[PDB]
Amino acid sequence: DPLLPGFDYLTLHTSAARLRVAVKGSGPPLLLLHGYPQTHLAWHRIAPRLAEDYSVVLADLRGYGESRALDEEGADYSKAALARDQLETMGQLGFERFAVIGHDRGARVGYRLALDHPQAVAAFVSLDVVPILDNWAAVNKVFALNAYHWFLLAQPYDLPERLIGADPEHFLDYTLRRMAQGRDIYHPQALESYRRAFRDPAVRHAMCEDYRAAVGVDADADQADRDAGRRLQCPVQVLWQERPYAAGQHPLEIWKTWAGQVEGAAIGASHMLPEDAPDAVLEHLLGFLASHREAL
Amino acid sequence: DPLLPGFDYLTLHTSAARLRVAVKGSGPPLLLLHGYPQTHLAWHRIAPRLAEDYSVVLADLRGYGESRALDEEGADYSKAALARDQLETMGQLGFERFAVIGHDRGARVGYRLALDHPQAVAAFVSLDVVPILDNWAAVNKVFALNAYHWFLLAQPYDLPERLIGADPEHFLDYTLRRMAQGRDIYHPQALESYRRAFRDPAVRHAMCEDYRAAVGVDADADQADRDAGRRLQCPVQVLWQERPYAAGQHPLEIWKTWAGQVEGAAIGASHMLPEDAPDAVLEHLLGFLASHREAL
Ligand SMILES: [Cl-]
Ligand SMILES: [Cl-]
Repeated sequence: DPLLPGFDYLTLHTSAARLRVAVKGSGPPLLLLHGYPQTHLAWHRIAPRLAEDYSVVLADLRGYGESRALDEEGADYSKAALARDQLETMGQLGFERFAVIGHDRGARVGYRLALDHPQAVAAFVSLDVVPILDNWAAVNKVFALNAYHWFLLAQPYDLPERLIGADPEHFLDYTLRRMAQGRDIYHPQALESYRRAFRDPAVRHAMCEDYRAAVGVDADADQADRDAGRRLQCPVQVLWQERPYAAGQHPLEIWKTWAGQVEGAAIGASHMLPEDAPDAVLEHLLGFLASHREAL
Repeated sequence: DPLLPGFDYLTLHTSAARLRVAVKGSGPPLLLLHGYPQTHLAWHRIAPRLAEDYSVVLADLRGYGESRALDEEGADYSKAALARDQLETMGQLGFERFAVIGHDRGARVGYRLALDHPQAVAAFVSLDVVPILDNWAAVNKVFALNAYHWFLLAQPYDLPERLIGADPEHFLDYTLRRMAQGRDIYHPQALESYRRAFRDPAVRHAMCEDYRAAVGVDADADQADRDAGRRLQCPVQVLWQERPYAAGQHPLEIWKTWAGQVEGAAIGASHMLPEDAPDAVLEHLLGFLASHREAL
């Protein structure tokens, strides 16, 4: 089967970025946002099916893949900035209000977009992500061992850039295998795209900047919303990895503290839901989008 | 001033290691144990003064500096194994019972030695270290950011070896500056010795193995002692960095849960007490050793 058949590849010029986007379909708009260390190609098992019924927009996050900040010295890689990129992207394409489906860092862009710009987000789906404020509250020995890179990549410039940049393909391949729990989920051609992006020192730097923002400004934004009692205003679906969750850490429970309309389900796969469990994800997504068709 | 004037450099052949040792003095024996990413030369501002009144033994920990495990494929780098190296070292030199002064990883060797072999340890001094069990209980977001390397270096073989090995001098120099809080504390000739050790891939691997053991077997040993109610049997002194401590985390408080005879003081310096605050350390050490002369 070919990758993203019928998708039209665009480069959008926005106020602060040059963004790679791929689009297909007609009907209500959906924006799909990948995570780390990937690109929009992570959606290749999901996006074709959705494009049969919806307007589907796939984007590389600022700094990832083929998307770049225009300021290559000191750009803002906070989730708030990347959320504004999404508003500009969808606006240019003709959409002022749209559903957002995110995985990993893209879910973090997505919920920040929903909180900051509730008029723009019709529905939100998180694939195996809860807000960073909740993650930081969960840090203990096992968390920090499991997610050591959250701490490495957030160290001050240029410590992690120097380490991860020495043998970029080794580190990329190690990371993808680990995130997949050793499962054979990566299409060899999607892999080459992830590899080429990671060989670019600007991409690696942007990734570090994402992780620095997660520690700092992104967490501060989440706290300000929590302080204000601000919640997502749209229907929310969370699809999470089947694993044990400590008290207070179950993703459905967490999302119910951030939104009044929440549903979800466990999926028996790795964290890499788009590539590992696309049929299960599709079944849940299609049902959610159909059930909230009025919201769209 | 010359480095370690009058110290006699030896290589000891023990059951499991070839150990670099430097000795000077006469009288009651003291064993001084450096930490990461250093060698016995870290004691150069302290050991000469002590050798005026005591038998002073400086050792490179197994795998650090010029000390090596005989098994270079699968050696044991647990604190228990390095504690046995100390028993063999001091025994070969003519001492069955001795005081131990440790800094950083060497304090961790030291307290494990005192717990496992209480008949051998007359007195114990910890420079800015508490037991690893207590450290792990303290892990939160800020701990993991500050001490990110505790999590990096404990990742499975050969992830951290690959990262830290790419540009060893960059990583060593970064780490030393950070641990010193930017203070100009490293004698340029001691530095060259730390650098040469870190350029050896076997040393870097042994360091990773230390950090892996800290997560695993070392913590398990501490828990077994806590479960058994086993405490250090000798007088203990702890000299700690002056900084705020959360409830339960003050080093004097912690050591009092591990030993019935504890004293200590705060020192206004970085974590690198031997090099940063040698006069303050000496004043406290000399008074402690003199006050417990009978124990010796
Ligand atoms: Cl994530
Ligand atoms: Cl330590």
